[PDB]
Amino acid sequence: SGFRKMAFPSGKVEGCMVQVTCGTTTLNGLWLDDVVYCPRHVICTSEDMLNPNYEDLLIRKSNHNFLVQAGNVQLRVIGHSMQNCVLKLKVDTANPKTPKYKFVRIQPGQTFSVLACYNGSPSGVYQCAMRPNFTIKGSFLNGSCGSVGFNIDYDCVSFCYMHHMELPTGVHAGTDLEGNFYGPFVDRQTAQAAGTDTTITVNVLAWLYAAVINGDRWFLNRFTTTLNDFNLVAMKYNYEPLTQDHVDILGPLSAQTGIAVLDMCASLKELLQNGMNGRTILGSALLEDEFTPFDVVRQCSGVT
Amino acid sequence: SGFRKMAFPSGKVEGCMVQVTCGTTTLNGLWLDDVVYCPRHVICTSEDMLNPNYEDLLIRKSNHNFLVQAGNVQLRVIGHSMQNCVLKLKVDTANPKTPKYKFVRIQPGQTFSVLACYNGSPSGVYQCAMRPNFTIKGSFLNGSCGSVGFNIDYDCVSFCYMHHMELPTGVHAGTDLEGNFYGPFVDRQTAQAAGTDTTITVNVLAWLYAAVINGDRWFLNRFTTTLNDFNLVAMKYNYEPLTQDHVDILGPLSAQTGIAVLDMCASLKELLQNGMNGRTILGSALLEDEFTPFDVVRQCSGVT
Ligand SMILES: OC[C@H]1CN(Cc2ccccc2)CCO1
Ligand SMILES: OC[C@H]1CN(Cc2ccccc2)CCO1
Repeated sequence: SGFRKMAFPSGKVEGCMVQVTCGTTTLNGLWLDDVVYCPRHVICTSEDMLNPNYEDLLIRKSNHNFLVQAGNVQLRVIGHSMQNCVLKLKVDTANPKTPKYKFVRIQPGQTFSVLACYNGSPSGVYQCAMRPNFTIKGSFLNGSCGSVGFNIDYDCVSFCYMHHMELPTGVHAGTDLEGNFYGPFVDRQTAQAAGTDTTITVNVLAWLYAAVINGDRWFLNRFTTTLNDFNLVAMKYNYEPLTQDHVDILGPLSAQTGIAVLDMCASLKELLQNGMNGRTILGSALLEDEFTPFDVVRQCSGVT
Repeated sequence: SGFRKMAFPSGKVEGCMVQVTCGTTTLNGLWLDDVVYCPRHVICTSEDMLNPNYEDLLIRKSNHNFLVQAGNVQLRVIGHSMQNCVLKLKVDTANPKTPKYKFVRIQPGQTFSVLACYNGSPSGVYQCAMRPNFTIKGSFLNGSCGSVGFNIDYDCVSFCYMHHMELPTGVHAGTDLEGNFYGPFVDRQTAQAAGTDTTITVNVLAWLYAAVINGDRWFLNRFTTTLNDFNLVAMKYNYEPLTQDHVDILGPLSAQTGIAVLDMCASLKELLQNGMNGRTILGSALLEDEFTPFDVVRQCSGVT
């Protein structure tokens, strides 16, 4: 019993982290097979960052300008290319610790673990969600760029995120491993405002199921509702709309607890309208939205 | 910027986890050099667990009764001994992935990462505190016993916890790596009640400092207090007493933010007395006590 915000074991990703230096900028790279992936802004002076022309900046750069260090050994760069907002540095040595991996672009609401790194060295691991506004609420200091987000299915690391940017509001923006930003953000030091940070409704419902499973039941009410009625209340409270897709995904949690999804929706509705009245659920005073239904099933079933 | 509940990178500990089977009981072992450490209750039938005599149960056990598997390879057990509530199984092979390590007994309030394992396989990592009542609020299903708690100082893993028990209240109890329980708990399926789960005051103060550092300042008040006045309020709210030792440990956070410790104490006092009035601090609706001052400095400074 018990329910924790839990990251994937990070060992398989620790084995992939390298330091990338271009001139006076150092940040993190991901070393998979004989390619090192890093944010293209590695080539920028924080002066360049105001209005960078990356193609023009790149002309000035050779393989030998990219310094790649894995532990305290230097990798030989034998090629470099730009793909969207990432550089791929071809190195002469395949990473001997390359795990099975995929690059996936996740959807808003999906959770992943971040291995926070400085100078190619891991400092910590935490669990995130891609916010509905395509930001993440990370913990990232200068030098943390190229830190990656990932899921693990058994022995396969799915890389979903690379850290690029802190917005003036101190929330975070980055790319998939093809170098495409999540949301409308660009790798430029300019005014970039995030949209509404709404709550991931399907994730809240999953975590209410996790609470019931773990004995926290005080909030279960006598009511039910409809998707349309619930969605009216959701919108009023900056909750994302619940679809029949979300209801389907919650099916297994509904099955295990015998609480119909629409009943749990009506319980959520009363919590929104009545508040927590100073009570907690799974040791939280607010409704947690950084567990997916898959996450709740995984942790409640003990998947390795 | 940003502040996350962050575990240590778990790779160094993933490399230490093995499966231990005695008869029909399987749980986790820690393989360091040529010794595998596991909970002694591995030798119990859940029938034995009601009133086990471990010394008498152990007489019935030989080296060959302990089945140790690291990946899908079996280790040869060439010796076994009981030390307090753990078994040490001597194996014929030194773990080639043994990191530099120490066994430390932590104090209540100290934080550590848990690598949750089933069948010797890692499922997740999360950050804990040893509660003032010597319990932890973990996430542990059947098969998770022998999962360990640890801190990392650069390249040295300090093992502080091994999981043994869930109390009837669904909180967790375990040992240091010498097999000595934290708190008054025993490895027996009997009524064992925890004491008061009080808040770790020094940790709350550290996390209020982390909030200020990260731009959350709405709660900073115009007041100060004394250790004695603050402690009167602390006791009333099931907060642990603050000592001059705690004030000293917060010195660096006081220095960086220019907020005297006793001023931050008076801010905490008003939050206890007035509540959060529906506001959040670092995205929490309650006062977080699972970051130490050391943790706040580490994460706010980017230690690897
Ligand atoms: O009123 C309805 C809710 C959901 N929101 C949709 C939304 C979708 C994507 C990203 C941000 C926001 C708007 C604001 O509040
Ligand atoms: O009234 C004072 C506070 C602190 N408590 C001390 C305490 C110390 C250790 C373990 C549990 C509890 C008692 C209860 O509330």
